[PDB]
Amino acid sequence: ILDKIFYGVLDQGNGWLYVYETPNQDATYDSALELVGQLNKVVDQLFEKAS
Amino acid sequence: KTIEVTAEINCFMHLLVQLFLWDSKELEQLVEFNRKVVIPNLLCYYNLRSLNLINAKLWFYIYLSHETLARSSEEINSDNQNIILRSTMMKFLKIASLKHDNETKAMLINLILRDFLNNGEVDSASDFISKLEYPHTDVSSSLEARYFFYLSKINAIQLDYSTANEYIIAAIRKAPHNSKSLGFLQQSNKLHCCIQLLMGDIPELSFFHQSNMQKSLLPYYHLTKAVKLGDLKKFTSTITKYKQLLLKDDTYQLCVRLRSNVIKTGIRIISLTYKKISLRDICLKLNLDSEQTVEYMVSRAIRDGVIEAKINHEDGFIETTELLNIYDSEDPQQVFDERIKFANQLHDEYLVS
Amino acid sequence: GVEHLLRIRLTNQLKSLKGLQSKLKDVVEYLDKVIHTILGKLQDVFNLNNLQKALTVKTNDELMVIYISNLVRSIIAFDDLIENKIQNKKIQEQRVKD
Amino acid sequence: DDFTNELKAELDRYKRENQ
Amino acid sequence: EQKIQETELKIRSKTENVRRLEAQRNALNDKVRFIKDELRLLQEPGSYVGEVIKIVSDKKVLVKVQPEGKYIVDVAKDINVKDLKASQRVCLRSDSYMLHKVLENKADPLVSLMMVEKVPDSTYDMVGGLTKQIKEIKEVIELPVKHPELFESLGIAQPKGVILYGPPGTGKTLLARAVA
Amino acid sequence: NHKLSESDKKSKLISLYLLNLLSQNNTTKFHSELQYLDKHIKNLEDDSLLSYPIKLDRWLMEGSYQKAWDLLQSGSQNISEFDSFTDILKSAIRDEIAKNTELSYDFLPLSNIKALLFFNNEKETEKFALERNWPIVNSKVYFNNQSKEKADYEDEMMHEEDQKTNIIEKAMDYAISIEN
Amino acid sequence: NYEVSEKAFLLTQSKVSIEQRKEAAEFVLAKIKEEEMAPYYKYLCEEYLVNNGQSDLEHDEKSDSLNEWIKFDQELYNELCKKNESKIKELNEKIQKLEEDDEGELEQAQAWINLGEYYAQIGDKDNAEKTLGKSLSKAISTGAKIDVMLTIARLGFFYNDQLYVKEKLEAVNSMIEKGGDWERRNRYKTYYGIHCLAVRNFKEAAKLLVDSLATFTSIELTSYESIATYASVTGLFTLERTDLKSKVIDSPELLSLISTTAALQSISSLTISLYASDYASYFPYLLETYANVLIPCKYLNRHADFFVREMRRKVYAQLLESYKTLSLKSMASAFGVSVAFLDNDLGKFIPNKQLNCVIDRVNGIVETNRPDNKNAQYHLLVKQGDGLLTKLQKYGAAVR
Amino acid sequence: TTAAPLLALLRENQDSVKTYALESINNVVDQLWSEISNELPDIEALYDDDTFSDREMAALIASKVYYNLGEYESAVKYALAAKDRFDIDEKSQFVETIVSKSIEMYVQEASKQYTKDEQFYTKDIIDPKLTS
Amino acid sequence: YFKLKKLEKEYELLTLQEDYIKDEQRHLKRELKRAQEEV
Repeated sequence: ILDKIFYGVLDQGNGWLYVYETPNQDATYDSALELVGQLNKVVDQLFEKAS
Repeated sequence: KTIEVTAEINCFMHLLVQLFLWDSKELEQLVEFNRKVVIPNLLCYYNLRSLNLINAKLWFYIYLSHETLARSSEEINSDNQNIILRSTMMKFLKIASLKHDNETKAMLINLILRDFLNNGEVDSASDFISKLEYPHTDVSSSLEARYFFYLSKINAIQLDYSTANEYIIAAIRKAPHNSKSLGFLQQSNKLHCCIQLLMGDIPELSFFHQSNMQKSLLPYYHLTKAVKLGDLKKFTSTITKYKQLLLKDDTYQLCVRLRSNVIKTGIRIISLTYKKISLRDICLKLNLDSEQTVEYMVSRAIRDGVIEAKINHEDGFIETTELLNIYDSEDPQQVFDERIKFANQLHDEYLVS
Repeated sequence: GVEHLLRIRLTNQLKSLKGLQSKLKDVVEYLDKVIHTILGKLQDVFNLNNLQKALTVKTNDELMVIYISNLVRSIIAFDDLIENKIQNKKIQEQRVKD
Repeated sequence: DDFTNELKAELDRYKRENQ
Repeated sequence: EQKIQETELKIRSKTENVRRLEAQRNALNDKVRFIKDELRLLQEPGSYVGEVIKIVSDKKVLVKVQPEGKYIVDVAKDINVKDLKASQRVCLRSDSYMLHKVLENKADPLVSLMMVEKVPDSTYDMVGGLTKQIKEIKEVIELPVKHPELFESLGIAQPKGVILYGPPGTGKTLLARAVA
Repeated sequence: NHKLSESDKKSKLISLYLLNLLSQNNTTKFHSELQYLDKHIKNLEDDSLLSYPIKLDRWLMEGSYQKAWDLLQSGSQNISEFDSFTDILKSAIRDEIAKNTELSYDFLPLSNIKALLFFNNEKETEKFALERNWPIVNSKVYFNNQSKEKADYEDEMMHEEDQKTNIIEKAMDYAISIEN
Repeated sequence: NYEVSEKAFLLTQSKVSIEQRKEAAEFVLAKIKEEEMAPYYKYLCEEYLVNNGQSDLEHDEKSDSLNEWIKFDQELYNELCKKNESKIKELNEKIQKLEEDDEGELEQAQAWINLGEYYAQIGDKDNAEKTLGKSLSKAISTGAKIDVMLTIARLGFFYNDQLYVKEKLEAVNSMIEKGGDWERRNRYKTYYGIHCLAVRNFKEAAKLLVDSLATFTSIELTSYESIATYASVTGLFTLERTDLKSKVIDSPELLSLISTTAALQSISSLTISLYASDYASYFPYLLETYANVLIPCKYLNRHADFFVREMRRKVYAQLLESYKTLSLKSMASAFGVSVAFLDNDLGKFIPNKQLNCVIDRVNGIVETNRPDNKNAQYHLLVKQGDGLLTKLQKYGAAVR
Repeated sequence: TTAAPLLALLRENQDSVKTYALESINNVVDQLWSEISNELPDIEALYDDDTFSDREMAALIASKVYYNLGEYESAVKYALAAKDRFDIDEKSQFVETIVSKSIEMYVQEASKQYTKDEQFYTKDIIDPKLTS
Repeated sequence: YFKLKKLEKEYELLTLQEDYIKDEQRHLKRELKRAQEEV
């Protein structure tokens, strides 16, 4: 589970394996984060030149 | 003749100006004479178009001394002198037309607004602002910030944390150079920090560290920590220490206002995320804060919207919601509308220039 | 040559209501006549605003991501606009000097 | 702080001998 | 009297608007005209590329033109012939036979082969083992070129040639580039 | 500022005036009055009389209803002319306390609610539970936190349909900002 | 250069173990009065006055060392001066003759390199820099850059400067040529690790520092031991446990290193701990490591409880994901921590968005929710959009 | 700076009580106006009585306040009704400004009215007050 | 009042030019689109 090949969990409180897997969505935290980083740099460069 | 007359009128504005700050003969003594030049033989000469041939400085310097009270400490204890000045400036605001005299209209608003804020009603504010709203092309950046600052402080008293936030943030933009990055910046910054605390919580203290006077910053840090960590005991003891601060700033009112929030912040840190959270832990904490209102406080919190919960006192249990993975649909709707607005305004600024 | 001689949403929606209105007229006329294919069709349509309601709720969460995307896009464009103002600025300053 | 980690160390050590 | 002032005022609001709006109208108007100018422009038969053989004093330049034979042309009235020079690649009008522009001159490596290398990249820091050579090479080449005045003052002559003899390809060709 | 026509009944009128101002439920007026006083520090703290209304105002905000109620019942001033305000103030608190309770509890005993509202007669509690429109089962009050549609208006809330429509109009605002 | 700087740092940052301060003070004393370095000796003496462990003697009583001399002293001005006379006199005659003759363009640079030795050694910053920078302007060999690169380094450790050291580090690196060259890279790699651990992004540090191509020492740009311990330690803190079993116990360099020293408790004990997934083992080891390696270090002292808090979070976290309905009574008793510690620092973690732990503190039971959800991404996406947005209002404040 | 003693008396009844305040308030409207604006509904209430015939003096104070707010059409009307206290030869900042607006209003009305009629100023179609 | 009339003449010219410019920008823009297609 730590390697994350199949998403289950272990239930120590009763001694079962329980379905952790119903999935996430990718590529939307990631998409934004990239766009943001480039943009801040591009603004900074241009500002030095202007002034 | 035109040239000669203008030259005199300018000459007088310099002469009075030079004759204050660094060349006066005592500011209080001089007030009479300033009042004498304005009221006869000056407004009478102007054709209601002056913006630059009268200046904030004359009214600012005269009024500043009446509020200093250590180079004055009155000359009548009936309070005739200062009341009359407030009337005379209020009368001037009629005289600054609703189509002309636009920069001079705004300077009057700042002075009048201060005197009500120190000690008066601040719902007297309401008229001045409506009157102020007309096309302007001539009101300077310094005056704007001053406007914003008085306006925020009033709205803060009235309990609108949001309005005062937008205005206060706007204030510290534009004006600050090197002559407005001085004492004015310090007043503004105090209010800007406070406002964030009351509405919610204040950003990190890292930024503020290098952008302001350090002497101020240490007392502000002390005040913010107590609120954020949430302990009541911290907040009082801290409030006691920086009495002198809150008095200078004219923010003794904080003590009443911040208190409710502190007690709220102390429940909030505690993440009541499990299906039931036991009552005992929350009673245990509250006892130090509150000696008779342990049940009332947990109730108060739920009504406010701090936590969605159920209590039974029979079964002595709190059942609650997950205070972690909140922020879902329509939270983007609010962000999406607001962020587009911000974008349109900046595009507009590109077109103008 | 057709052009040589001669030199969205609101329309789409208006034309649709126009349709509904016409469908209604035909039905009122049929009702007068009565007191077949058409009926079968009307029932079917109905079965298949109401049924769509629940699904539009799912669409909104995906649309909200798209609006957040818009927000970013304006900022990228804004970057090119800003650049244009600087270039202009340099030229303007040089012009004054000479 | 430096102090905290120690206070905590000592608390842990006291539990541990009784663990 | 007041009425008169307000109107005076309305004038001041109006001009700023015309000015902002007027300037944009010029820019956009200019963009229509510009396209128009290009549309006309494009109906030329084009220019020939030619090579300057030599400038003369007569206001003519002898041009070996590449699509066609060789021509004597009369240069433009906008330049002299001492504003030109030989070995320039030029644009000559097919219509009016005037050197409308000069491009750049023919680059120094030419013929069957020959390589000229501006800014040599080699240095004594790029090859080592040259402690024996460094004092020797410095006097033979560097000291005459860099100080002519010394050689002259001494009355030592500048060497006519140097011969280098050694095991091949070790960094003989490389040393030459370094000193350069 | 004026010092020469001062009295001690002054202290009692201004405090009666703060409280009168409180029962009406205006925070801004309250604060405004405190500012008006000759100094912030001197007046608010020094006067015994002034202390009662500030303290009541802090706890009403805080959630500490029980301390504030208790303080008015036991009070010195209660005998005098805080007596007048006690009946208004009691109804205002009890109303707030009933709403906190409505939210917080799914169920609670009738005996408990009679004591929180600051009654000790069974019957009154049945009348108040009914006023508030709560079902009661035997030994217990049940709570319904009971919303309705509206509470005045302010669109972005639907005079005639669609937040999607509010998006289309605000889209015309940013789609006009593109084309031209 | 580095051992001097290192032991002055060690010396002042001492409050435990006698032989550490004693031995430190002796080496500093021996070297700093041989060397023309007055101004750091001064700084040392300023920084280490009214401290415990004093080896200063001018009024003190707080001394626990067996050496009674590390005070700023007047002997200094006889050892320093006869050396300073000799060096100024030699170098003056030398610069004058070389520059007159005009032999080569590479003797000239050797003549200005001699003033950058002189000048970093006395401790001038701006004189050392612009004397050497001449060589770079008269670039005709890549050597000129190597002297530029070495000098920023020496000065850097002495002052303990991040910012103009970063600036000069970047400017000289990026310049004309760039290259994979060994000791330009060794120096660039440690120094980037220093700064980014300082900013507290921490991942960026990790990307260059953990990775090393230097299996032997760089003497005065760092000791082999020193870099190596620092790479393993950042390794542990800021990288995953999937990363750890990949690279941070399975790189062949680490293997020759763990051979002879495992007192680093991070090339052995904590790495093993992390792999095995324990928390009965872990927390004891961390404290022992904090004292033995972080606090002697010049770089990892400044990151204190943050370093602690995130590592205890990472270990709790790898446990929290693996299990679900989880018995906090059982954990709190016997995975090597106290009960009171476990609750309050778990609760300290939770609001910051550092665990999706579903707690009830006193009912003894914890459950788990997924660590990412749509909400979590939306909240942080919103964070970055208003970050971006504010800077453009700033651009349009000064310009416009 | 308070109008409150004077403003308080308007809320009490007896014609004497109303008279005592009015005349105090009249002198200092221009000066004291911020406070006086909030008591505006009450001041209109004096005006709407016609058993209490110091209606015109209410009206005059009220006009000043209406100007400062920016309801010019409303001020002009009250200024007319004030009658023997609206004097145009006094020529203050008050008097000059509402006079301006008054000519403005007749002119506007006089456009519309000329197209309809050719005698209107001699008649009761438009305001005699305006005309006077 | 006679004065005012003098000021109206100058005002009236400005209003007429100002409105005319708006109409012009809009025609120019269409013509710009078509002509680019023509070149």
